[PDB]
Amino acid sequence: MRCIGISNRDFVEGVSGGSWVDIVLEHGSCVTTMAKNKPTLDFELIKTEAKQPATLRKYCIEAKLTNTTTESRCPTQGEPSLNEEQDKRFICKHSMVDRGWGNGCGLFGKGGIVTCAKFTCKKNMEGKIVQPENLEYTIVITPHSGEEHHGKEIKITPQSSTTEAELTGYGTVTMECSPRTGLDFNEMVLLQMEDKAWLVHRQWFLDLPLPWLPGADTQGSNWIQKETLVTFKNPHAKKQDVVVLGSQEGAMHTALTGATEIQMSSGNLLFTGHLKCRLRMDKLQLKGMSYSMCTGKFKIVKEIAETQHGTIVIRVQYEGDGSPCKIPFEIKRHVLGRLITVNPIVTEKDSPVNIEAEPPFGDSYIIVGVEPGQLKLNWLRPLESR
Amino acid sequence: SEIVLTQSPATLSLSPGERATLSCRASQSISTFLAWYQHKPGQAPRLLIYDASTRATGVPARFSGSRSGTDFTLTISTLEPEDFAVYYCQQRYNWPPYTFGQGTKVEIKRTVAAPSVFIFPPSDEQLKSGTASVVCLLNNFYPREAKVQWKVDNALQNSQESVTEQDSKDSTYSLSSTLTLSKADYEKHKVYACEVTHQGLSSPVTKSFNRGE
Amino acid sequence: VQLVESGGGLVQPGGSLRLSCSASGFTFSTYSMHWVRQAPGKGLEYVSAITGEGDSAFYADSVKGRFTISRDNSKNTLYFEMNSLRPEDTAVYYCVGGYSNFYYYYTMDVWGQGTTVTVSSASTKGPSVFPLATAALGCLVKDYFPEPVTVSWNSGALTSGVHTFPAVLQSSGLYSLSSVVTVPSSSLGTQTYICNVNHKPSNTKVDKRVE
Ligand SMILES: *[C@@H]1O[C@H](CO[C@@H]2O[C@@H](C)[C@@H](O)[C@@H](O)[C@@H]2O)[C@@H](O[C@@H]2O[C@H](CO)[C@@H](O[C@@H]3O[C@H](CO[C@H]4O[C@H](CO)[C@@H](O)[C@H](O)[C@@H]4O)[C@@H](O)[C@H](O[C@H]4O[C@H](CO)[C@@H](O)[C@H](O)[C@@H]4O)[C@@H]3O)[C@H](O)[C@H]2NC(C)=O)[C@H](O)[C@H]1NC(C)=O
Repeated sequence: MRCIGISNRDFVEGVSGGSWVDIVLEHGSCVTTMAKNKPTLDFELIKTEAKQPATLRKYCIEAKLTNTTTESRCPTQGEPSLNEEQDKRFICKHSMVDRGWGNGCGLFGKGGIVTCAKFTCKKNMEGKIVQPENLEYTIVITPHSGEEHHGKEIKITPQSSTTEAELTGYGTVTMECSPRTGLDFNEMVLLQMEDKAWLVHRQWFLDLPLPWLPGADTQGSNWIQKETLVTFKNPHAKKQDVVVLGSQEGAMHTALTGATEIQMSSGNLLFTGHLKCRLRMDKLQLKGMSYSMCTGKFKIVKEIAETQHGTIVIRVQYEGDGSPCKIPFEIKRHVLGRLITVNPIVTEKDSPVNIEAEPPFGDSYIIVGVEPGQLKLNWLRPLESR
Repeated sequence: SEIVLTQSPATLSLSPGERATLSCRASQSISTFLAWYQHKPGQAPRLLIYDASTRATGVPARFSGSRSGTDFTLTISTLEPEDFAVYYCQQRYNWPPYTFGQGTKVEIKRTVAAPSVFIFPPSDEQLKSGTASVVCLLNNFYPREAKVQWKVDNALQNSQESVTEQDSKDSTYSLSSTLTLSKADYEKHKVYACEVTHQGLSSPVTKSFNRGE
Repeated sequence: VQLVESGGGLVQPGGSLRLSCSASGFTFSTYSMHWVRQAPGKGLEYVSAITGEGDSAFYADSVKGRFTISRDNSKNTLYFEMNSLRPEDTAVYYCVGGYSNFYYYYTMDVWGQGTTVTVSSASTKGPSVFPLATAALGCLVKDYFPEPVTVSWNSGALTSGVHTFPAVLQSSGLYSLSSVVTVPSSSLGTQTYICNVNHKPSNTKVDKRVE
């Protein structure tokens, strides 16, 4: 019943005889399945998750230099040194400055200088290696029970592709899903930047000129290639300057245009995955196929409304007393349109039922219940121009 | 355009066991997107019905909801004592604001009872402060509607009134009327009277005192 | 499944305040959260709403500009960082939440208990208690701020026939109320009557004999 209202919806019907029915599930797409004397079911891919992801390398895209420290020596007094030169969180550089009387030296000449600053990462992106088989999918199966828009969650993986799922009152449904997504995780790296994510070529990833931490480094601070975001300036032999090179965030986004983008709605992998499944409905059964026909009268609780796919939704309440019972439903004298919410049943007189049916093109008659007060509603499904 | 919900009546006076019918009118069709709440003072508002006719979780069956275009109805079949509260309707149509009705108060219908009236002069203690407060008490009356006016040396009057919530067990109300004057203005007059007008009283009841007691 | 609100209090006009609403018993991210207020003696006013993800916010004109709704899904908390407070924003503020699958829309909700916000310029002041000497007697509890005040009789021993009237705001900006009791005329000579008034905001505790 979940599909009712979703524009990206498919109505897949099982080939007259054959138990199997092939469907394609993707994010923001719903699928309605029908088969002769079988319940109508609604499928939706709710989440895709990359499990057991091995971090290959982590890159710095925005950095900050702090704790700047300098040491100089007087001319001929050798090379200066700071302890920081041995601290791997620090970026250092040796240069020469003009020394003399006015800057604290007995002699006039080129005195060695050394400038150290603490390289701190403000923003990073991590590249993850994901094993195709480790991609978990979450499918929700909702039966067409007439009850408000109840659903059995089911998890599959390209390995555990085939699962039997039991639906309370309808029996079991066998699902055989394919390891055939539009995703070659082989030689691809899942590049994650905050809330954005993409799938990119391994060699391109490793060849990026940015400071990095290896996959192995357990939340380290010893960024390799710090030089790629740091610059030392000493043009007049008066002073050495250390300067940060500015956020590569937007630059990265631009580099990543001709890449497979992955979206992250509510901080999860909710894109580029599509699952081609096969469905066996031989163990499925219509709920209340044993119940008797409704005798009483029906009321129209909400005005009949048309869905985006030409189908119509009728919310009705039972006034009679036979419940639990089968609702008599039909769409002059000869049958015309088809039912989507197959074998509509009443559970309680108080609880209304939602019946989805496909009316025929043009004028039709929606007849709900049996006499007296048997509802004889009118529909108009006009034809469409190019 | 802005959706306004109109609730009628403002107050509904009934007896336990009766059927209550409350209406809510939308300024435009809001389809079926209408909710009903029960609000007791010193309690958070409680959702009863949503989608015009759907009973919320645990809500008893005596509560019923129905629609007819822009006109919505809340029905309570067998009124019980704990159903005596304030009822609000709320629109959940389309996009916010999900505005409310002005509310309907469901009150206990009881036999008419005239107010027993008392007048209190300012305390000796208070006058020392340069201000005088004269209080009039209207005790245990029904219906709620009452009028009290102050007369100083017979000249109609500087007063504020406050009413209690309907009594939990006898279903009556009580009212305080406070007359405030400077000790100076208080001392330049002699007779202080409170005249009460109520349904249960054939003619106005007056209670007075003389400042020279 | 609950919502606990906090941060209510006395604030001066033109002033500012921040309200909190801690959510428990559900996936906070799956609920559109809302702020509903009720001024004393007025009805419920739907004031603001925020998406389950924090993405988008709605504000009723009555608050649009001065009030900012926000939320922390890690800390399961809704906020009504309310600045530029005026006396008309004096009300009980409730947070409400409902499972939402589309922006701010919901069906079944959850309500907190409310938090009182008082926007006033008046200073905290204790009441002056005067006696109001079947017979009827009482106490006049005049010129206190803010609410509430509690009145009992003979230290809770006298309950039957007691009517403590709701407080009324004077033009002074201070509250005043009366608490009364009806007793047999015969008991006036045999029983002492003392009202026990307590205005906790000003540390005022007063016992007055009505005779
Ligand atoms: C590099 O410089 C660091 C500071 O850098 C400057 O400020 C920042 C903002 C830069 O962007 C830049 O502009 C400047 O260069 C300097 O940091 C200092 O390090 C010590 C620890 O070694 C910190 O001490 C700990 O402080 C916390 C609480 O202090 C906070 O105060 C305010 C309010 O939150 C913030 O402004 C501060 O940043 C702090 O976060 C204490 O709780 C803590 O006590 C416990 O731990 C120590 C061990 O460190 C124990 O001995 C104690 O007994 C306690 O159990 C520390 O006292 C200090 O806050 C921090 N200063 C600042 C201003 O950040 C650091 O020394 C330099 N780093 C290197 C590698 O040289």
